[PDB]
Amino acid sequence: TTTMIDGIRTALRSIGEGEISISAYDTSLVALLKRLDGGDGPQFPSTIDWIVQNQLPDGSWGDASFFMMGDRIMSTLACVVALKSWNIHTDKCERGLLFIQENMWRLAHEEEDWMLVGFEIALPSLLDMAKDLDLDIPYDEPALKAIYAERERKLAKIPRDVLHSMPTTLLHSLEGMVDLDWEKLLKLRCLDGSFHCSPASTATAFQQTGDQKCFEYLDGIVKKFNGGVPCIYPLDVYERLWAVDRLTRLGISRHFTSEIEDCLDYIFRNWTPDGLAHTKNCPVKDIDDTAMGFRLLRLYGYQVDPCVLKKFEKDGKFFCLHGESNPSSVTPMYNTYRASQLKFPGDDGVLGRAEVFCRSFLQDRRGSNRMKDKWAIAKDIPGEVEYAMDYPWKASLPRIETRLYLDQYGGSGDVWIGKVLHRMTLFCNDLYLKAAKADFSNFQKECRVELNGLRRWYLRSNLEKFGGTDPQTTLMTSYFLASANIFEANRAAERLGWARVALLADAVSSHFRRIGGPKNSTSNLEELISLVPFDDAYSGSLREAWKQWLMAWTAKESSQESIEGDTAILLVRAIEIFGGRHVLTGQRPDLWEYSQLEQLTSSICCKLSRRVLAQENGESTEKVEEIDQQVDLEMQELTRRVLQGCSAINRLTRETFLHVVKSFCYVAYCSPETIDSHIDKVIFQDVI
Amino acid sequence: TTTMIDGIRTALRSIGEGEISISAYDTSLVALLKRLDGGDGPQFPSTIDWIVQNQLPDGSWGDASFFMMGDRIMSTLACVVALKSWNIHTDKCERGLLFIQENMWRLAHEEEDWMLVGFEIALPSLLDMAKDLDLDIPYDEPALKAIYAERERKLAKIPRDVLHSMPTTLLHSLEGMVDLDWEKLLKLRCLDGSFHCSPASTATAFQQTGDQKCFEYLDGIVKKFNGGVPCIYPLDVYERLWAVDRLTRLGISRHFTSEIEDCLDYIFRNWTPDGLAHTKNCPVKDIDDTAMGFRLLRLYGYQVDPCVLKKFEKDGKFFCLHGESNPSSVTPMYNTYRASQLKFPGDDGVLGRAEVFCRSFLQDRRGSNRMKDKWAIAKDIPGEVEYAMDYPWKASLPRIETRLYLDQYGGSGDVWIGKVLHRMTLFCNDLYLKAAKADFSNFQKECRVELNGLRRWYLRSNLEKFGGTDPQTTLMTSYFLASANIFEANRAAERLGWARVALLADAVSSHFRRIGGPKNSTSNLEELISLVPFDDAYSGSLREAWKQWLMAWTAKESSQESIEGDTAILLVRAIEIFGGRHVLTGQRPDLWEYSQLEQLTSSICCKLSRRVLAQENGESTEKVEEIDQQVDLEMQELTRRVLQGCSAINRLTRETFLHVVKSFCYVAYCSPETIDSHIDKVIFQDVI
Repeated sequence: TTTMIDGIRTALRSIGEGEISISAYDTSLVALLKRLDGGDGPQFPSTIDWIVQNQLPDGSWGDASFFMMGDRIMSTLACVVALKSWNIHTDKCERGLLFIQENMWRLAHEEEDWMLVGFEIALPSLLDMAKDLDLDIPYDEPALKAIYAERERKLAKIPRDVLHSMPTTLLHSLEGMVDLDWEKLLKLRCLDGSFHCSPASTATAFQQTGDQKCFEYLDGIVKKFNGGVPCIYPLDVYERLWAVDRLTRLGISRHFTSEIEDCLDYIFRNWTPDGLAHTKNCPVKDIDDTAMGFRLLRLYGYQVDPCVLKKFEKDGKFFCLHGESNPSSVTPMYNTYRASQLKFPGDDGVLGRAEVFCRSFLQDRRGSNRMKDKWAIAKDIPGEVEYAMDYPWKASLPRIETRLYLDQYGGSGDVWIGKVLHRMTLFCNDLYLKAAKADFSNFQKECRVELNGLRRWYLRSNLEKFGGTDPQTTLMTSYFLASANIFEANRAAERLGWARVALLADAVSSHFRRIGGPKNSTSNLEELISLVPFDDAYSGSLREAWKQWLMAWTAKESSQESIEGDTAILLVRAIEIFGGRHVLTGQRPDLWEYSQLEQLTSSICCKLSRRVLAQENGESTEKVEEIDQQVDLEMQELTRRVLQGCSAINRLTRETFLHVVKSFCYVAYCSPETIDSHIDKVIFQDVI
Repeated sequence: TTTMIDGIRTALRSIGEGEISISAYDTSLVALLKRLDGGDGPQFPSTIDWIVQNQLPDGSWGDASFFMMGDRIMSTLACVVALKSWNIHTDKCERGLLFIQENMWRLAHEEEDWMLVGFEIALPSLLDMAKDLDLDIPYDEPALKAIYAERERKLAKIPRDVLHSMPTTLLHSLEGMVDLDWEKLLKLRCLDGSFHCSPASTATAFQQTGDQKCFEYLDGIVKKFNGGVPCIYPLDVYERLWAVDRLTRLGISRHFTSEIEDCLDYIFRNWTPDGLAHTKNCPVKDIDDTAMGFRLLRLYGYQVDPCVLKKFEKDGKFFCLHGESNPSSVTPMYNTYRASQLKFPGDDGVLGRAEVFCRSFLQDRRGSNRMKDKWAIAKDIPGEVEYAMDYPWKASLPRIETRLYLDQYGGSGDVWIGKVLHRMTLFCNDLYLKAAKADFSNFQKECRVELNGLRRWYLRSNLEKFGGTDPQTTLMTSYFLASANIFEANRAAERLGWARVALLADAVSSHFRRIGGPKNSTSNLEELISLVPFDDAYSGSLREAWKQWLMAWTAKESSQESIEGDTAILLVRAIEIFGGRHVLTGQRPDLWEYSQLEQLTSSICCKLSRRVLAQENGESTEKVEEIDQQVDLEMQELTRRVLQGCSAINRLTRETFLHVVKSFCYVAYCSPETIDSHIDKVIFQDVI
């Protein structure tokens, strides 16, 4: 119903600097800082109160929806050391210490990459702080020795001055780091004095330098939460992109266009010639957010250039980090290859290079269980990434994608890896499922009835007097092609018109093939168009377009012409007439653009038709590859012409062309045994 | 040009109580009244000044555009007696007296009915007042004895108490009357104390009774003229009707609709259940103004009832005066018979009785020179009244009437008879000629070019492959029928559409007759409609109506049906489509009215078609009279349905039906030898 939509809208108008689950680990360090003015106790007890409030039934601390030793142990350690250092509420320390001691051994049995960032860097400092309290603690553990060895390895791996000159990710986790400067390192924080926007690093920093820039930041965050802090703040750009991405993939973006373009122009104003980070001011930038923003901004008529990607290339390779070549995960390259589809022909080839590198890197590991990310856990990655690597941009239909994603969006059941298991709900909410699924279900139920309506219409016209193989399957497929490009209820007019004239042209093409052609013509077929229920105004235009199509049928005879582009042009003209829209006065650029679009469509149709023709003759595949490249070029070109926010022509008028061409390419790029499958899944196979 | 139109409009918004030429005769009597407060001189010298200003080159007084002894003599008499009674400016009396004396004899040679009202009644009192001055005056004249004898005759003809009880016209001219009461006669003046709204009677009355009601009236009129008074005042209703009558007959009423309906509702508010007079308050009412107002009010959607005419009927006769049966003139009965056309069937038969009585009274005297009125002189009455008695309401076309009237409207060259030769210019102006003629001329020049346009179109279509006798004359007549019902430039769309589909239907009817009928059908004629240049929206509706007409052609075969009403219904539908108008939601009354109109049209067409059919077979004329009555009844009925100001349907939508039916009746009620005549006169024969 609507209430979900309205709540989501109002919550979406209220985009703050961030919405993430409040962490406890960092709060514990916040408690460790005393009162500034030589006070008697800690700086802020609100954190303390928050801590006492949320003692687990097993005394632990952390998200209950999951169970992770490496994180529970650190949360418990930080809490117990904080409260007992300040020597208060010792009973809770006792309550948790039993679980601590009895769980001390489970750590040796963890997963491969489920290893928190600097996890082996804080834990040493953790037990160090502990040995001042020095309770009963089995410090004796080979796991401790292993992480110690890795500590020494990475310590021998890191420089001193490059570390003191070049701002790197290590500044995110510097508290477990020692043996440092405070002036050469002083300037390597963010615009707000935060080091990598992480509160723990800055808190430990202020512990050794009273720069008010850190105090004001922390005070603001603790004064905006009143007990509790996250592990990273803020995440404006991150959530901004990641919400609109869902709302596009969830097929509900039809309603929130205003707020959508609001966050869009925000990102645009904050766009850099160098890349993007989770926040506006973080100097170090990564590739994944950059690519995602690139894709989304292009997809809405914003002029950007992709040579910014020339920073994440590594001399014939690509690595998500700028300066670090570590084995990347699936998601960054996934979004990269995705954004690598909408290439405009006037752009540098870095996009193509990244595309081929990415597809190579992905297709191999696809067959195995390599879909495990190092920094997030979702419901089902493999299916999504597989379909993506399967159905290119030119063969993508919106409804089938949203249907597939309806079982691949996890909602709340996800977690995000950081220094602690955190989760965001602003865009990982679950009411999104209710809204989208209700919408899709009613949409299905509407398509179901209009289907039978069209069925009885088609039977009334006795069109099978010159039918095909069987009218049922083909009429189903035809109406499906229309329904898949337009799902809004208020356009069933254009929907049914499309389907009807499609069936018509099919019938007459069949009849013409069966008799040989227009030399064997006998009947007045320019009246056959009347079989469509006509309005008062929509009559004459259609008959004119129909006679035009017939004249084309005449002229295309005796030659080696194809007969497809004619049909596509007829289709777009008719869809427009049914949409009841005109063009304006027609300054020369306007009709120039129009004719350009039409010529592109006709050419593409002829080309891929001939390709299919050769495909059926067992032709040598190299020819198929040649023709595929050929259609690809003008495909890209047409897309660029449709996606220009500077166009003088209307928008819907543009996307119509896309609808038709995508329909044709799709139906020309799959066996029916998949088409019917998709058909039943989207129509008859019901949700909820 | 426009300036004439704007001046006429602004002058028309300024309708005063009256606009008539200022008389001098009555002013002379006004001068005769002394100062009220025992003053030293006359009451108002402004009249005197006015008099001295306008001494004629022959010393006389009166309109110079005409020369009438009976009036010049009285004006001169009144002036000389006034000025010399007050013994001032005697030289002017001498200057005029020579012409007076030398003209004293011409009076014996006047016209039959060119005899002013009470002319023989004031002249005796005139010479009576003179014999006090008693200058050289040949009182000896047999003409004086004749008018004296008639004085005595009428004095023996008039009663005393009926004259003292019943307000009659004699109260208009009572100054030459003596031997009277002043109380029984006191109440027989108008609402304003004026006796018959004439200033002379009231002035002589105040001379013998100082009723302020007369003083204020006269003061107002002399204070609103500052020297000079008319012979009758005011004339609000008179001019109100007589201006809009012209503006309707002059074919320019298209522009002044606001002010038109303003004066209309004025007359309506002042409408009585008893009749009308020249002014609002005159108790005695006459028939001519009543009938004229009746006609004009009905012609604009105002509900009135005609039993008010039962007052002017004289036991099987009609006489313009209520109570006096004197030999009437042409004009009153003329307007009466005119108003007697738009009879609604639900009305009493007094209209029909008056119609037959009037036509009988008129047709006889038509052949002679009986078109002389007793109270006005115009340019050419006979032609106008003849055409009126020739072309009934059902056979009246607006353009031919306005063209004929363009040579029958005299403009300023007219005079109006009263106690003195007076003239009004508010509605007898001459700039009306400039405006109307310029309009008509440009209209002609537009029709001339669109004619050649349609000619070349008709030739382009090769329609003569199944032509008629000769395309030229018939296509001319067809386009003429359209142009004669619509002359506004902005409707050439509907004009040309009408003409084109008329030619079409003619062609196909011819082809069908020539082959025998739809059994011998061979070609797809429901495509023949495409030969008309179609717009984007106006296409489908026309093809639908065309196929409807064809289906009618099919069904009407093998029967004794006619094939005309179908054509008329097709015509109105097509004219409407070209006009680009719809009906509203269609509450039941709406479509009820619609269907009613359509059924009426079809029936009338069939009936008069069959009548013409019998007419060509030398059928017995009584059958023709029977069928004529038959069409007449439903003709009246249809007219009543069109002329209801209470209709829920639009106006133009209504008058369209009238246009078509009037076209059909007209073309069915005249030899072509008159049609072509009218055609050349209206199109090629140019004005100015």
